Amino acid sequence: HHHHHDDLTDAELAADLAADAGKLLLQVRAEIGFDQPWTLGEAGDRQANSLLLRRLQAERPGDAVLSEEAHDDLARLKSDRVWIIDPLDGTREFSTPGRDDWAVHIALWRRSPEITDAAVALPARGNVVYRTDTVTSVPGTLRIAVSATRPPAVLHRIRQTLAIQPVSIGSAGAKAMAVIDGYVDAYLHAGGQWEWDSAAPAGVMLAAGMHASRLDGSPLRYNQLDPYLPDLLMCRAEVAPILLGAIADAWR
Ligand SMILES: Nc1ncnc2c1ncn2[C@@H]1O[C@H](COP(=O)(O)O)[C@@H](O)[C@H]1O
Ligand SMILES: [Mg+2]
Ligand SMILES: [Mg+2]
Ligand SMILES: [Mg+2]
Repeated sequence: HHHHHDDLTDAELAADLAADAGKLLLQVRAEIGFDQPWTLGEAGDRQANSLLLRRLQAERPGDAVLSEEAHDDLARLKSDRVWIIDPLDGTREFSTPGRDDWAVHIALWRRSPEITDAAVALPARGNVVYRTDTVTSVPGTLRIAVSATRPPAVLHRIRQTLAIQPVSIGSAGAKAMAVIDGYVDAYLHAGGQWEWDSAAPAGVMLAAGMHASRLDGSPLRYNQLDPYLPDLLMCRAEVAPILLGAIADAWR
């Protein structure tokens, strides 16, 4: 009794869901294997989604769910609590032998509005789970994580004035966690993305006392009618002014 103020907290549930989906994805990878990457990716997406939706209905039956892998009935627009999930982020990388740059994203949005609780699993990295309740708090040259598939064109403009080495990595979750780890200084994206790509990484980023915003510096906004959310900057706080400034100056 009195577990907090099964019965998990929202953050504990986010972490457990991310880990559980992580393990299932690892099982799918081992069972289906890499002969047909399309088949492997589809199975991972579908099975992880099924697990997550089943558990969210069982354990949070009153909460809305927005998932990449399910139809969106928009009931969430009237809810005060919405899980925003990417059952497998970096499906491409998951489907490729030896790649560890893929993730599970589990975010809870609560009306106010904020991502209040979140977890990001990197299942191939020992199924590590970064979570909002346990994550902790000028360089002459910047390492910036960018998509290994569709890197943002805006990076080329800012590189005229800032010394930057782009670090190509798959998955939004993997790139955001690379910022937390200190493997890169920043993660920059533009050109398109969805709420579930950034919601859990943003929640973790902000809980770590780091910076997460749109490229124009405005807050990342979630549970919108159109869950397209095309650009982001996630980085150490001190680096934010430098990069947001360069982005802004690119429009001069
Ligand atoms: N230009 C884009 N438009 C829509 N979604 C994207 C775009 N670039 C990346 N994403 C998505 O963002 C996530 C991370 O992609 P990446 O960083 O390319 O591995 C994946 O779910 C991608 O499908
Ligand atoms: Mg996708
Ligand atoms: Mg996905
Ligand atoms: Mg994704």
